[PDB]
Amino acid sequence: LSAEDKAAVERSKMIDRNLREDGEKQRREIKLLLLGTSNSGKNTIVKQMKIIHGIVENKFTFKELTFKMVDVGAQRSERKKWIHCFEGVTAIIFCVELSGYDLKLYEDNQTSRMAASLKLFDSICNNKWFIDTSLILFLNKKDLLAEKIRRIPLTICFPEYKGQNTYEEAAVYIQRQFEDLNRNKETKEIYSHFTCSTDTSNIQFVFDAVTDVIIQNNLKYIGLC
Amino acid sequence: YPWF
Amino acid sequence: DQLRQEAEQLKNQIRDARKACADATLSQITNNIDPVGRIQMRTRRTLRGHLAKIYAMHWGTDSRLLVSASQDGKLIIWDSYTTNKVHAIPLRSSWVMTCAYAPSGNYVACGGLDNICSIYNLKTREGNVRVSRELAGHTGYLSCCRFLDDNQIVTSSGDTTCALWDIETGQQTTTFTGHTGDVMSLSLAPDTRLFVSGACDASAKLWDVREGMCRQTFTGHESDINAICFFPNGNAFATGSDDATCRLFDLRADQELMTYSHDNIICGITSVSFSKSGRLLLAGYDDFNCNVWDALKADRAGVLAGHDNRVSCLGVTDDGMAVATGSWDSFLKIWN
Amino acid sequence: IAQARKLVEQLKMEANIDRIKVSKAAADLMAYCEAHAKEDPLLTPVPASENPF
Amino acid sequence: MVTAITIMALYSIVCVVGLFGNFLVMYVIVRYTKMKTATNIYIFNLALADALATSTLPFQSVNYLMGTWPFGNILCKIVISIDYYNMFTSIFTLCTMSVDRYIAVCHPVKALDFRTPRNAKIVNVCNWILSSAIGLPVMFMATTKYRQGSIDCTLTFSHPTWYWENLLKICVFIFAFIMPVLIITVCYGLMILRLKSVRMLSGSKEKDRNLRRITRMVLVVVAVFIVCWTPIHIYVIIKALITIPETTFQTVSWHFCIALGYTNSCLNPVLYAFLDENFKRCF
Repeated sequence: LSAEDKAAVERSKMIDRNLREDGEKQRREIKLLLLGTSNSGKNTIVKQMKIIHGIVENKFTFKELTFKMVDVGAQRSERKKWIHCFEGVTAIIFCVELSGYDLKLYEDNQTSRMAASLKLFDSICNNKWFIDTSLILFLNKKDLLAEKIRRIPLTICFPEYKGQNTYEEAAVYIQRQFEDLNRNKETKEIYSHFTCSTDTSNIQFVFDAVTDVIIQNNLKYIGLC
Repeated sequence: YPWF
Repeated sequence: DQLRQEAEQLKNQIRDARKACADATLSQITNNIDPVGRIQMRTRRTLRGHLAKIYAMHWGTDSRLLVSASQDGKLIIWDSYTTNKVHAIPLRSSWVMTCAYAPSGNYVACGGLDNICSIYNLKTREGNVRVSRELAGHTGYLSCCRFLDDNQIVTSSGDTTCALWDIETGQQTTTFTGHTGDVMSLSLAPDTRLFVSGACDASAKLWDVREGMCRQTFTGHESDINAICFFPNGNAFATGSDDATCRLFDLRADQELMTYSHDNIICGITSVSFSKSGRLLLAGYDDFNCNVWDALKADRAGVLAGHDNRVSCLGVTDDGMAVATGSWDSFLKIWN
Repeated sequence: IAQARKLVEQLKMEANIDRIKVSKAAADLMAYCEAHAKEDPLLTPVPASENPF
Repeated sequence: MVTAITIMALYSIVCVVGLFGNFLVMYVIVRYTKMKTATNIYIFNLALADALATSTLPFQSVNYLMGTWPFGNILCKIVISIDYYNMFTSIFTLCTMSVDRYIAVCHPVKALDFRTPRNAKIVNVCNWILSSAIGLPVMFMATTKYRQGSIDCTLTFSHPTWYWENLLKICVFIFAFIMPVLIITVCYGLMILRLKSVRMLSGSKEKDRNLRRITRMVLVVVAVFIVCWTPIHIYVIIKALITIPETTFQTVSWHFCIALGYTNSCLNPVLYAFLDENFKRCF
């Protein structure tokens, strides 16, 4: 009722208008939580998608769709206490070192870095906060796998592996191993891709997977699912 | 629709 | 080699002393006082404007101004009486999980997954709010921050360590170590000489700010501790945990006094706070509402059921006039 | 080996502190609650004339 | 007498289905959905148009009962305007929901920019105004004429009569049957062709079941609209070309076609609200 009260109300309304404008922009952004073990290839993939043609947040635009990748690699703490703030993320990108089936060094020894990736994937894919959240699984450095599969046998990592020690069989077997840990098949989808340092293939795959996720979410919204 |  | 079993003997002796210390445990002596009765707190204000999950709020010492933090990347100063927004502070990192209000009102602090405590100058020249200090040095996530005065702030991080900072210099003056899990909450004493921190160890430690040394250690929870707050007189504190149990510890008795649990409650505690008299303990839950407990009776007195998602933050005004609850549905409600 | 001895000395400091029987400190908490019972609008609802909400 | 009571009973049942279905949709929207979603906004608009169109019915049934208009000139005008206006609004809301689903499926990136509740309200208001563009001319243009022993609701005939009659009938036929059918058929065909490539649908047996279910709702909605609106328009066009003698069979067929046109609006809440998976979660 007072003059300064009216001025305060007007300032509050202008703040509300700016908040609404900021909220529309935030909504137009696609957030992709980036996850992976040590030396998995997360940073390399981000750099590739930038130059193809604490938290390290990376924002870039492709085909009028704006991706916003959030990497939590530098953080050292228990993940369940902060994985809940990433709930509602459009998708999850998981990076796997496809040639790391025998590079198990990490801390001390016998770390099983490939099995470390498997256990991390089991933890996050089956996480209660990501039941309806799809995953984009990137399998990195496939050339290294091709040139090592003919020298180091895959059985050193998977003793139950039966088959030829050739790149295609190894790649398919590792993809199947990563996909079988998805114990919620009717609620989420895993998009598997073999990364390559070429003219905009990783970003194209991300765009296509995000487009499919958006279509699924819209089908949920428009009342058909 | 038409009127009767 | 001898150190391990001598430490076991030391813990045995501490447990024996605590067991000999206990004779009543608040149960045989508070049965003669009248129950608080049913309490119905009604919503007075609904603060709208946040567009994501609200993770922290903190009342100002004037009991009117209020700061809230959400995943929007926005810090909003609210006028609780008129619902008017005093400020809207953008954040360089939207992954904020804590916020604090300086007792003088000149500053607000926020922090989160960016490993940085940012200090924002509110009552400055030039108009708009500007960031003054970014306190770096933690290696986890800041789960709580509290102002001692305009120049001293205490933080708890996910790297199992609490720190005290000199804001002007931007450096840690003393580091509090001893927790083996992520420290999740803080609470300063009324005289700001001691503070208690709850961690993922299911343990709460009482530190001394001057010497930076842990004075006492409190156990009893079976899961992660998410919330902590002192009694008004500063001689006790209450904790909230993931096992759906609230407990009241005692500084002078060096042991747990009361337990606040219910069979129908299976969800963890997100926030706890006391009323101005300390008779009521208000706890925020994951079942989308708040429970008002009788701190001396362990009886449940009321429910603040007004939120459609998990109640993540909660505070009581310095004069005890109102309770503000913020939740993941992007709303704050003021109850009275 | 340093963590063990640090834990032992921390327990040495923690063990040698003065304890008061819980019947006394609980009584002190009850007395504090009783003395400040009136000055608690949440505990005792306040008339709407002086209620700022 | 038997034909008249048959018409009355069928008409009364149609009225009941329209009123109660639409009012139930209204109550569910105002208590549970909270009008916070674009699809809920569209369903609310469809329910409103269908409710008013069905509420037009009892006046017409009474008029055919007595062969006279007892409600006066003012009522005659508002009932005629409500009938035409609400038929147009219902058809345009069907088209708008079809186009909204087409955008949500086949153009997902732009649906982020467009599919917001404010845009839903804007397009609803625009459709209401566009239908007012024909509701108001017939509101001012409807009149009451006197006969020897009857009172009839008719429309004034600006000279010439034949040109005006043909223009009105052709406009209603084009903008109420041909355009909505083309729009919904094209949009749903493209939407199905796109949905055949969605990886969460072209998957296991459950996902194939989901895809078949979605295709079933799409095709059943299109078929319901076509079967409910083709016969009446075809029959009124046939009557306008060649005069039809008035017999029992002609009368019963005419009234059945009218009833089918109204059962379109009666069925709309069943197809767009009760079978909507968002509503099924509302207990």
